[PDB]
Amino acid sequence: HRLDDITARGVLRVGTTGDYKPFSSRAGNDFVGLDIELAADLARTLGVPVQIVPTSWPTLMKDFGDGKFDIALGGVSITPERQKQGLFSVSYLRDGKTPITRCENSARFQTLAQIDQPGVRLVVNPGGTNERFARSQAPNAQLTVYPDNVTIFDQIVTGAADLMITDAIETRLQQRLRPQLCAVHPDTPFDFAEKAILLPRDVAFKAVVDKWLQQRIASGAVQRSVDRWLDFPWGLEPLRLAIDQRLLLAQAVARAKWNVQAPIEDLGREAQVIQAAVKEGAALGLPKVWIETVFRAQIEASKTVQRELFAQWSAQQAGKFDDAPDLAKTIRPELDRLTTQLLRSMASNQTVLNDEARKADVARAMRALEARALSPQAATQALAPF
Ligand SMILES: O=C(O)[C@@H]1C[C@]2(C(=O)O)C=C[C@@H](O)[C@@H](C2)O1
Ligand SMILES: O=C(O)C(=O)Cc1ccccc1
Repeated sequence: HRLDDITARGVLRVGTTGDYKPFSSRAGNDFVGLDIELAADLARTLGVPVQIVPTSWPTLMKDFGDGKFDIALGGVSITPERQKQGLFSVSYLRDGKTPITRCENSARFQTLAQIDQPGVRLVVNPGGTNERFARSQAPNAQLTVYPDNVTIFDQIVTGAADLMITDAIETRLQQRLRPQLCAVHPDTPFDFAEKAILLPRDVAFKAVVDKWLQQRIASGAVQRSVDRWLDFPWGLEPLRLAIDQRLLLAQAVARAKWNVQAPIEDLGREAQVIQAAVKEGAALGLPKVWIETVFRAQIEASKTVQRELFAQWSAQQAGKFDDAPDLAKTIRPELDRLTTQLLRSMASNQTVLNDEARKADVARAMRALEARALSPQAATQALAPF
């Protein structure tokens, strides 16, 4: 050999699902997380760039068999099924199986006796140790199984489910991200699982990986990384997404303006925009100066997109577009919705955004905008206030 093939191809290909913070999370076309760092470190060690190849729990083992990637990670537990189709590295994290519940329900689910009752709505992700644990150790509970992380935690906050039993490190993170939730005794779990890297059936390759991984464990680098990634400002994702979507919508603004011969810059509608933003943002307890800086940057980024598209259409001598939505009617509602999302997310994240020491993490969290492909200058101006 596998090493031979990786050398000859010039890339380490790494399968991951990118929906399991803090191991592996997709921000745009970017992946970030503890397992992403590990992959990039192993690649560097092997003398090649890394390529992250997205996959999903249902196609994980198939994609692996189809040769879509060399190794797989992303908070992958050692299970017997996965063992039958490859080798695992040595484990780099031993983690507990423990509950996360609405905080007011914490005392109701501290024992497996309480949990394993006919009344209990237990949700879990499919195909791994959590589902095996739930079916085995809480069979008297009503069990539902979901492929999407967001859905499980939303279900628990919103009262559609009662608890999840999952890795302790997830309970720790989600307790922070979803303040209505509490991990239940995560340091003293019901059982343990081992996180490892899924490797091909190549004993020599495994020896190289194991040698590298054990050095990183012994040196404290893995523990250091776990701690940083658990502390990472994952709650910035809605703010990144609102910025990115607002900016991508400027393509539609530009199409509509081109058709009716409207100037790009409209300092009147700009005043209305900043004014409504300052009003709503002030009700959220955000300082007016924060708000004005951020939205002035968003408006300028938008015009930069518009001007670049007009510049292309001018040279190409483009006519009218039939794929052009109504500006005042349907685009500006969307813009207003995204403005609200951006303000609410700023408010949720105000401590992180106020901490100079976090700038590097904030950069990592926010820099991956799809809109960059559309305009690198616009992307930089949108992110400049942060
Ligand atoms: O006319 C427009 O609608 C768009 C949107 C914009 C904004 O992003 O809010 C507001 C006013 C205009 O100057 C620019 C930026 O074009
Ligand atoms: O791999 C498993 O065994 C799992 O069940 C762990 C898990 C936890 C949360 C999201 C995805 C996978």
